[PDB]
Parts: sequence; C-alpha cells; structure tokens
Amino acid sequence: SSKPTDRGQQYKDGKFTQPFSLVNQPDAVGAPINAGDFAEQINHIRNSSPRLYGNQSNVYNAVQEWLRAGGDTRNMRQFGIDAWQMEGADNYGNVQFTGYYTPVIQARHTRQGEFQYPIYRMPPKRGRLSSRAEIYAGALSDKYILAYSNSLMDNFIMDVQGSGYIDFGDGSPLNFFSYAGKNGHAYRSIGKVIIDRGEVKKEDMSMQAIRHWGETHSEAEVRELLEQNPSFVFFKPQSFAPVKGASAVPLVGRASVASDRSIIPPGTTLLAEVPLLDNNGKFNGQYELRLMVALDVGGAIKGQHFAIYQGIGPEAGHRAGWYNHYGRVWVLKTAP
Repeated sequence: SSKPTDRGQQYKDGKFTQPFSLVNQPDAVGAPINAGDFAEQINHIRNSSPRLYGNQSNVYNAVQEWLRAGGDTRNMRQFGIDAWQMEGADNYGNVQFTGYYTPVIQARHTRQGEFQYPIYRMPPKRGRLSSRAEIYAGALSDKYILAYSNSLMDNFIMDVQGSGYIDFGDGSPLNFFSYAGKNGHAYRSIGKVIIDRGEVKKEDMSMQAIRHWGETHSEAEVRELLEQNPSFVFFKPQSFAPVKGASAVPLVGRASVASDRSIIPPGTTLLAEVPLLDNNGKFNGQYELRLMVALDVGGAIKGQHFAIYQGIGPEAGHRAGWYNHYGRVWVLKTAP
C-alpha cells in the first residue's frame, strides 16, 4: 500500500468512488475560523454580482445563520445545510490546494539600489515619439516619472495588462495606475521572441512564463529582450480598484478560490480543512477549517483542484508560492 502523508494527505475517511458524497456530518471538529472574512466575501457578491447572489443566497444565508448561532459542524443540519464531501485527486478525500495572488510592483520615489526602472505618465506629443529602447536610454524627462520600480520585466507585464498596483514601501496605501496612453510605435510580441529563440516552448507560453523568465535572468538580458518591442505604455493615477476574479467579484484573501467551472460552479460555498504551513513552506500536520467561495477560474485549475486566492502583495506571494498541498473539502448546499 502506497499512501504518502508528506503533503497533508489524510486517509481517515475511507475510499470515495463518487465525485460528491453526502455525509451525515462533516469529519471536521470545531467552527470555521474565517467567519468574518466569509461575511465580507458574501457582501462583495451581494454588491458586485446581484445575479449570482440571487442564485446562491439560499446557501449564504443558511451558512451565515449557522455561523452566528455557533458555527459548529455538528449543528449544520438544523439550518438545512447539506455537506457533500469531495472525492479528492486520490479518491481518498484529499483535494489539491495550490495558491495564487495579485503581484505588486515594488517602487521608490527616487533612483536607489535595484529601483532603477521608471514608470511614466503621459509626456507631450514629441516625447511620445520615442521607442522603448530610446526611453530606456533616457529619452524622456524625469518630470514624467511616476515611480522607480525594481523590475524591468514587471514593468512590461504591467504594460501588457494596462494597469498595476505600486507599493512604495512607506506604509502608505497601495497606488493603482491605469492606462493613459502609448508611444507612437506598434507593439511586437515578446512571447514570440522567446519562442523563436528556444527559450520557452510554444505550448508553455503564458504571461507567467514571461514573468518567470525575467526573474531568472539578468536585467541586461531582460533589457535586450524587451527592447525587441518598440512600443511603450504610459499610465495615470487612479483611485484604488479592488482585485476581481472571473466572476467579476472582488476577492477576499483565503475566503475565495479558483475552481473548475465544470464540477464546481461560481458562487459555490466550500467548507474546507486547509493544511497549515510555516515560514519554510512545509506542512506541519496542522489544519485550518475555512469557508471559501468559488469566484475565479484558471487554465491549469481543473478537477479536484482549488487555487486559494491569497491576497495582494509580497506576503500573499510567499504563501501562494510554496502551496501545493492537500486537504478535505465539503460543498455546502441547502436541502432542496
């Protein structure tokens, strides 16, 4: 018998042969520890997607009533809540949990250390003529610099997206910057370049592939590559815009996940025992009972697999990085 337990896998609920198994009562003790966050998450659905809210409020309401009353898994029945245990990837109830987050651009107000890569606001017409290479070489006046970032590649991802969040590190709130304009040069595919060079395989090309490539190469190498795209993007300050997933609903850290729309539709409520990790990123045998809502999707997120949205910034990125563990999940539904 081969039953590994190094990644959080457990084998105390027997074998499952159906995608969803209705349980008398979840094999989980205590109450969810993220009630507050869950309430905030539901509110976001009520305000940002009234159509989805109206389709799942029966579940949200029942769950909320259960939580205020105590939140003990042994008392869910009286609220009409049914718990459907997921089979897991190994058919033993072990569901795959990865992590994901919203990256932030670290920046400073003046050139210093690694922060040598300026992000610009719209310059006058004449200044807009310069190609990327020329701007890199100092074509634009310093007065149009919005911030000095520590990553040329991150600046390019931002160019493609059209917006991004900048963290100046001074404790102030995150600054959101949105599309303001562009230079006079047509863009060229950076993805295409690293493909024709045999750096990345055609099927592996994604924004994350380009992002990762920049992290493992020198700025000199990144600059050389980036210069192949003469287009350049200009930005403007914008009032904060909360991060939304594919359901167009603002995501709340560790209270929302990305899931397979085929087996777990958006708005679906999840009760999960999430494996706890330390600073090193290792499973210590401890679990966390959380309530989460499927509000996003992904290309590599299919089947008995959930990607827990960790939030925004470096801390969230650390958690989202070393996350590839297993836990138990019960879909909560109201008895028809």
